[PDB]
Amino acid sequence: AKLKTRRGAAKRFKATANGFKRKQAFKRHILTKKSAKRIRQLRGCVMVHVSDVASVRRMCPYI
Amino acid sequence: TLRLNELAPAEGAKREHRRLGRGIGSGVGKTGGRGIKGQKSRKSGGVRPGFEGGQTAIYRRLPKFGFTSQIALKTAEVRLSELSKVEGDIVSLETLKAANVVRRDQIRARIVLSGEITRAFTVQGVALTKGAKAAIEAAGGKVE
Amino acid sequence: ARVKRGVVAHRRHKKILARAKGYYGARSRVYRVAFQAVIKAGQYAYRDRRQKKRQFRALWIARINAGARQNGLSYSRMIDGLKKAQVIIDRRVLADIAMHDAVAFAALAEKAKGALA
Amino acid sequence: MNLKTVSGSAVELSEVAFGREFNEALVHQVVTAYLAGGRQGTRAHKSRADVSGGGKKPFRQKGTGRARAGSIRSPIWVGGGKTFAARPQDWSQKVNRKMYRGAMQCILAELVRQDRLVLVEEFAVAAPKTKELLAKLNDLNAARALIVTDAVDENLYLAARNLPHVDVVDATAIDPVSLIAFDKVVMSVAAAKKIEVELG
RNA sequence: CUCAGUAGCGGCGAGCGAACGGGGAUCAGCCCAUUAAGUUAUGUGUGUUUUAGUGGAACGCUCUGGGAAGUGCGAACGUAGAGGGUGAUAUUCCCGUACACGAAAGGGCACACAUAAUGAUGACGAGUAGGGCGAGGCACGUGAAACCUUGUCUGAAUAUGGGGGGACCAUCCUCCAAGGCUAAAUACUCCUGACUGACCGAUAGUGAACCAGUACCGUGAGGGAAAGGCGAAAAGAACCCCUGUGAGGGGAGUGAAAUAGAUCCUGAAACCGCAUGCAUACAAGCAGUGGGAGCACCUUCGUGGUGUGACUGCGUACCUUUUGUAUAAUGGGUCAGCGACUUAUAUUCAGUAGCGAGGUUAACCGUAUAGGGGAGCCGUAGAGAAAUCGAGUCUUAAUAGGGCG
RNA sequence: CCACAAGUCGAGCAGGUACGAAAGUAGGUCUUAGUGAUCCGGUGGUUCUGUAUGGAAGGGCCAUCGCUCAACGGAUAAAAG
Repeated sequence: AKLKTRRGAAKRFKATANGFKRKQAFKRHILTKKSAKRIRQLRGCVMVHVSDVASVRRMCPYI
Repeated sequence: TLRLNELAPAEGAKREHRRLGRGIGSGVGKTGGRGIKGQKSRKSGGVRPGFEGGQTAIYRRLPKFGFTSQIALKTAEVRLSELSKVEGDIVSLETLKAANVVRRDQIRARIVLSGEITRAFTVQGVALTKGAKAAIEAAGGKVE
Repeated sequence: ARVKRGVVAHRRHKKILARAKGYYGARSRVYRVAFQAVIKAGQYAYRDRRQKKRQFRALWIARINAGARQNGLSYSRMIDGLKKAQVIIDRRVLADIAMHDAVAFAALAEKAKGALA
Repeated sequence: MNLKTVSGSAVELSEVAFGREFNEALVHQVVTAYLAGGRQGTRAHKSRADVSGGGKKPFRQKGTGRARAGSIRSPIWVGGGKTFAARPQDWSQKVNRKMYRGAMQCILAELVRQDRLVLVEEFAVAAPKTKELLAKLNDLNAARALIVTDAVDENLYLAARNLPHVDVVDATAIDPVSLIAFDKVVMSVAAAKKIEVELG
């Protein structure tokens, strides 16, 4: 049978030229107590760590 | 020479497959490379990919983001150097589909500056970047 | 392609049993017991190829000691005297001469004690 | 190249079809693919599920002093199922079009430079007679041979049917194993031209 | 076959999973009361096929041998050198094979006519479409949930009309429900004929090669075995002797062979006897190993070979599981036979071969491993959630800075 | 600093401010505890998308709200002998 994508991982990751990009955690709620620096530095996308790239490749084989 | 018993494959083309559990001298006897006991030594022993022993996984402790656009599935991208496969001088969506650089179900295309062209082309109804238009005009074509 | 094992298996077992010739009881009749016996024999042979050299050197030293004490020296003093006199005849030949030629051994002892003096 | 028929007539053949260098690995791959594609692959065995009976546990799990068992058709037991039962298989491989054509070109060039290909202007038989065909091959000194012609005349086919080590094929039916197995290949000029157009 | 494991669904978990479009196989439409295409029976005609069969080529000598088809020397047929048998291995010994002929009588199929009958209670579709409540189906779990079915309660308009285009409204596009019939391309094998196998060869292959769903077990449903081989030909041992007119054997005879003599080809191992050579009744233990006298036979007379081994140094089996086992921790009475990393699909990496900024076809067609088939897939460009731009793009008031390229 | 997910310090640049005559100081409090991922929903904004088309519903992005999930990397919305 064809390999099946893990759709949760597909919804959480996207592919770049040499890796995968992802969003950052701790920005959904409980935001008042956090300082402005954390608020603005937890915004945007970062890269998937090389320790997790292999697992991401196993879970999402077509992206 | 040239007989059914005088033909050979190239060196390194074929290898013997590995056979487990066939004695001490083979080096993979007894356990067959699986180690001693535990879940991974059993039949069908590996755990599901993405399982990390119980803690919240990498794809579940991170948030979802984005939405999928439907028009992106029908937008097609064409390299400038692929215009060489076009037969004739007119470059259009139908002609690119006939030349097999665009899938038949796409409804529009864009030309990017990637390679080089030599012939003079006429473009009708295909989007061009600023570099690609300059390249086309330098080669000797016109737009629309 | 179905493969039968009889001929090759019989050949292997027969070779082991042939190497087990002469042993007592089931050790020369029963394949399992015979197979265990052959490996142990190989291990013993490997160890005894080293033990043999020590045993024969001990025998030579004992015979040289007897000859030296017949000629009025001890083994250690005779060896030291020969080393000082620069004779490089080894213990195997020395023991052979001690066994089979008393006069020559007496001459060697005279040389050794002359060098010791 | 120029080639010379048995009568000394000169024929022109391009380097593409009859002049390539010999690539032994390519030829071996194509020949092995043909031999594997010739297989039938019809067989089967019975696993522990397919063998008759065996549904009930032979005896209770504990207390009897025997080794525990679940069925009398276990692959450990005599009469039980086979551990990994076979099924019918397909043994055909894929061969690239260009790789196949290149292998045929190499085979033809090797035959030419080994002097096993004999070019003849015309090869026809008057009547379906094995003796007549045998004499015609003997005069050419091609007793063991594969005969390639532009078209397969019924008289020639009937004459060749009973001859050992002699077979006749059309120009568009040559195969690499046949080109190699026979001692010589006797080819007509028209067939050579068609194989030239096909480039092996 | 692709699109595509994409769009989506989902304690947004595990998992489930389309369609549009494109490429093929096959192609076909006809009617609602005077009523069609089509289908089914019956008879006739024509064609084919089938149920027995007939003819069917060509070899001698010599050597070995129980026996020739085998050695050596020469010859013949071939639209027949497929296969089987004959005392060992046959195109020319037999049955056959290629090929050419053949049917009183019966059967199948095809096409065409005649008669039936069906299609065909049905004439443009009302308790219907739609709606409220509860469920089910759709890739779609109540969700923004369209569309289909209906258990319960209701309920239109009827061509200036009505359904759909994924909540809903308007505009456009498209179709006409509440009446019917219809071949091919598709699915399967209790069975029949022919042919085939890098399928098995008596613990294998069907449970069953043999008087097998039998013996046997069970109240019953049900469960379920073991067991093939004399010899080319019985020529299967007349007759004599021991013995109980027994069993069994010894002669004679047959046979190439009887240690091929009846549960009879070959006849391994565990296990059990008889015979010869050496050692062994004052000596303590995984039974061997390194030395080593004597004896017996052979002998090229030896610094040789075979068998045995007085005396002596060292030396607590194997497997598994463990920090660690002689362990008094596990497993094995012994032998022989069987017994465990496979197969299909998808994907990634490494070798190797072809082509190379290109590479490659899938289904399918094809008297078919060829040749056609370019739909599709991978590579050739990124950035961004996206619209959008594009060797750049995103963020920003910023051309600053910074992130991915 | 660190397996990951996270955490900590920061000169300097642009805009708008406050206090000083000025050079200047200020991106919370001497510092190290006062905390909770993802999913699902709510509220404000938006030059994003919008299943024929124009809207809309729904979704996205930015900001923010609802945990003694305290067995505090949190198996279910929901569980004793």
